[PDB]
Amino acid sequence: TSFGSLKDEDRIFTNLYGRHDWRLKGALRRGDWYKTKEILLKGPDWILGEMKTSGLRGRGGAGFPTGLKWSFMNKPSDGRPKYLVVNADEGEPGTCKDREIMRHDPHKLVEGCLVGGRAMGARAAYIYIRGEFYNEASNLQVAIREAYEAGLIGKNACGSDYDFDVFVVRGAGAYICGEETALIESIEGKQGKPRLKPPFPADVGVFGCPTTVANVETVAVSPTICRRGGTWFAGFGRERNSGTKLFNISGHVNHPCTVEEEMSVPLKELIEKHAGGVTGGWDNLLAVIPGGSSTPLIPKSVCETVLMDFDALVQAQTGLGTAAVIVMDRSTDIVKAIARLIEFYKHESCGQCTPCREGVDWMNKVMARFVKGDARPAEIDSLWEISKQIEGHTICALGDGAAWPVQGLIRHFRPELEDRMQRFAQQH
Amino acid sequence: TTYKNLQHHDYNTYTFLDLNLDLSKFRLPQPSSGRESPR
Amino acid sequence: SNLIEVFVDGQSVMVEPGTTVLQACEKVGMQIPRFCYHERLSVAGNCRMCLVEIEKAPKVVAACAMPVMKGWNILTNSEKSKKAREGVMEFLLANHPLDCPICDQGGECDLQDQSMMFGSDRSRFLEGKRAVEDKNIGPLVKTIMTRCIQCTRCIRFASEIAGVDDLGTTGRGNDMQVGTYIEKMFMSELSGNVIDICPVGALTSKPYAFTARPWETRKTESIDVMDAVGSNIVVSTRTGEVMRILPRMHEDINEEWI
Amino acid sequence: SGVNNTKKWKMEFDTRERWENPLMGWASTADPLSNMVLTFSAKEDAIAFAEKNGWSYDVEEKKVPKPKSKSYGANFSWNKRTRVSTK
Amino acid sequence: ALFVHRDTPENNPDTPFDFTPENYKRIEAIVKNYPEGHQAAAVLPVLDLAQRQNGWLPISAMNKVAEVLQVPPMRVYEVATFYTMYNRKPVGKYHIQVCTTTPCMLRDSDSILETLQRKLGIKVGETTPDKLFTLIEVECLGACVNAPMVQINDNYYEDLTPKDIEEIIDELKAGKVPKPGPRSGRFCCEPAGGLTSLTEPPKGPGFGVQ
Ligand SMILES: Cc1cc2nc3c(=O)[nH]c(=O)nc-3n(C[C@H](O)[C@H](O)[C@H](O)COP(=O)(O)O)c2cc1C
Ligand code: SF4
Ligand code: SF4
Ligand code: SF4
Ligand code: FES
Ligand code: FES
Repeated sequence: TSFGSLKDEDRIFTNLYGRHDWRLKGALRRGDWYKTKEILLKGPDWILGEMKTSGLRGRGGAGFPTGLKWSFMNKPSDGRPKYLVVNADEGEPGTCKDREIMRHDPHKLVEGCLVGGRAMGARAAYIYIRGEFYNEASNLQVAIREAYEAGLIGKNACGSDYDFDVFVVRGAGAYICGEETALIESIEGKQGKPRLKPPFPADVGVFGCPTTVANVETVAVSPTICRRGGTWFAGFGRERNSGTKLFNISGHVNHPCTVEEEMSVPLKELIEKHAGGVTGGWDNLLAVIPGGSSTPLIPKSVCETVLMDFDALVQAQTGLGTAAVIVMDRSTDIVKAIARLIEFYKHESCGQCTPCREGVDWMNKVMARFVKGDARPAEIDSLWEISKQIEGHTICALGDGAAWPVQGLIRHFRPELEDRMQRFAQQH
Repeated sequence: TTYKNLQHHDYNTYTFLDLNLDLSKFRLPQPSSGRESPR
Repeated sequence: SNLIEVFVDGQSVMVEPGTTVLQACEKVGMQIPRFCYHERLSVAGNCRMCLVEIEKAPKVVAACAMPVMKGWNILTNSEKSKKAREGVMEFLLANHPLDCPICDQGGECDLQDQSMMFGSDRSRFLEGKRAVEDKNIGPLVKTIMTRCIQCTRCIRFASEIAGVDDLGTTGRGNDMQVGTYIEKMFMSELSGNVIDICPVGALTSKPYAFTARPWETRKTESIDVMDAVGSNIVVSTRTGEVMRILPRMHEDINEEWI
Repeated sequence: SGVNNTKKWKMEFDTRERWENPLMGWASTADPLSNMVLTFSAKEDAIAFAEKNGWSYDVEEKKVPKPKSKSYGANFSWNKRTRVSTK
Repeated sequence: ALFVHRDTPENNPDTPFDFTPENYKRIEAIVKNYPEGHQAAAVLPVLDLAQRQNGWLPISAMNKVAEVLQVPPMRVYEVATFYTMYNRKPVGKYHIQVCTTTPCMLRDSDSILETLQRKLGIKVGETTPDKLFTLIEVECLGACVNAPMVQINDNYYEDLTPKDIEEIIDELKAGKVPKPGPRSGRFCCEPAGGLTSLTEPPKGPGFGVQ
């Protein structure tokens, strides 16, 4: 079939621009908290089956099947509580969606936390949000108070015997704290330093208890998925890329924006049918960073004749990531752009892993030199080998995300680097 | 129709913790580990 | 009897559950490299030097932390493991100081020996190194902190055995470093084992400073008299003079401490 | 932390006087068996050699370390003391 | 910066800092959010509350937080140095932090940083003599789409320009405080000129139910 052109009735995230209200009354008028009591009373297994049949995949980092991920914690009680944790930490460049969600549709997030907690047999839902999002978190807590007061949260959740506690928690300005385990440690009060897996949070997570991690988007879409059957969500993407999606389009575009479209939507249609279109025209474009800065880049020759989904982006070697398109054009220095982007990772590394720690700075220096051209081509393959050394010999995926961009750049823009080097050689 | 999210133009530093305090009364008894701390 | 059959380069081994790849290799006799691991401390996955390969697996695992599952086969002298070791040593020595002729941890350096065995023979690092402010944390322990490879052995020893909780990592990234945020002094009844435990010459003993080198010492095995425990000890002499004193493993008395 | 040196048995002697030369301060001796160290693969062979040659010998046993239970998960428990305060 | 402390007359355990009564109550309410045992999970919010009491974190405040939570002060210095939202050097009155990450950079945050450096007469890193503004360059913040942006104390100002930021800084230099949000016509994040969706109305409390 074909894809794109999603309708405002099949859209999930209304109030996306705050043109309606974001309070309990507006959420009621939009559909939130409808039948949630029966969604609960159906039981967890029902909800997990809906997740599975929905073909839903994680909307944070690497899309992983939410059904299996959440059923990992469908288990008995070893004598400890069991928690849910929503990583509202949204620090990956080009991403501005969770902010809008948390400040416009917080009641959806509350309902999704409740539903996931029931699905897992949990007790409390911590929401770890960036410490820079102060007003957004304040609105979120206002909504949580509205719920606690109404009676949709707490002891008798919505008319059942389920008790649930929703807590908000703030960070202090760290990008690594988006990681499953770094977030957990930061909540526990330690530094934002990840853990080695195993063990997996499903067994030993927050405070040592079974904690399931999730994302704002995923948990907030869960309820609509449940009350719409899964076969609706499922029928908008390819066999495995099913679902709507939030795309943050920025860069050298006329009208940068944040949109919700059908998955498998051509990037070109996403830039034209929305976003106001690239600046200078379709031919001024140079390349794209589709799925966030961590992901590598693809040039125009592929940006055209390409879809937008985990598969058919893996083929182009740039995973979908967070769906944060960063467009560029012929009036740029891709080397300087990606060098600043690697400096980002150099600053945001936590420190412990040898490869990451001692190699992201090496790479930042090498790229700062490559910009001017104070090198010789023999260093490009060395950069490649170093990136490959960092890729899989780390703890978390920050090293992988810092390596992939260099691979993409060296693979699709090598002649520019060689020319810069030759020009430096000429003008010693 | 026009913009609505204009409540945050007047928030203040201690807002979030004031509300966390207001809700501490609605919270439920947390569990226990049988220990004051890991010592 | 709750045991598991594992393979190490093809050879079968019986191991208890919860046992690690490193431990299985040791039970066979093989020995995985180490910088951050020590039998008597908690486990961390920082150095990334224990990385080996599992038959039918794309990613290399950490032998210090990965408990061995049934049926796994472990490839220790494989190209993937060796490339991982080479890269990790490249990174470790990227920002290391060329202080080996000043470093009293000179002929005893695990980093030296592992660079020679499992590491390459040249550098591709043509950039500028870093330097660190050296602390002062007592009259016994000398600190040249531009040699720390951030293994955390000192922090863990202190937190666990000596019950101090005064060492830690302040900062993040390559700008990170170890020690106390203040000029605190580390004077415990056990302060002095951080010296033997630090794989490098970042922590050294001020008394033994510059007096000798390992290949000169003659080593006798004796015991303590200071207390009534009988800690097994090594006395290292040179031309008829006592130069230092070291522990000696006796797992029923002192287990590597003095 | 290497153990490639605890694998072969060794036979050495008792140490004797090692005094100072007046001229230069060097270390002087008269025992010609002070730097004599022999290597064996078995205590039985070591002791047989010692007996053969006619030396009164003391013997020590191979102090092997114990097997240890390690659990990276123990550093994050909800109830125990093994919980670690720094990652 | 530096991750080492040398005691000065401005920073030392003798430096005066205690918690207010209302903030003690807030601390109690915070600690009641974590289980009985595992109460060191409040270090971050407590440090932030101390920053909000005084806009910078002294060694005395660190030791006080440690005394409160019965946690050693090393496990507080670690956090304070790890997380960048903590101020161990005294900040000014308004803490401008400009995103210089690739999106905002190619949408020319460089030019606004130049405008700001020129206007304030001080360069990145340092503060003003009157101790009113502190300027910093910073990484992504959550406004990439409205990329050219700033954060001053806790508010955002997006899509600004040289003239717009100069106007905001003049309003701040006066005794007046502005209102946060995009300063380029657009409201929050919608496409410039209008909408490409949400042109129709929503569905009532019931729809697509099954
Ligand atoms: C450096 C780094 C940053 C990350 N940032 C985020 C993030 O901002 N949001 C997020 O949801 N996940 C982030 N992740 C990965 C999360 O573990 C993952 O998204 C989450 O666990 C999946 O939640 P889901 O069930 O909703 O898919 C990050 C991982 C790394 C290594
Ligand atoms: S890869 Fe880097 S950021 Fe991730 S845990 Fe290791 S040191 Fe920290
Ligand atoms: S620890 Fe000392 S001997 Fe070992 S590599 Fe470093 S400087 Fe050389
Ligand atoms: S000082 Fe020595 S023991 Fe401590 S972390 Fe550094 S290398 Fe390891
Ligand atoms: S010994 Fe395994 S990571 Fe250090
Ligand atoms: S890149 Fe500047 S706000 Fe994200």
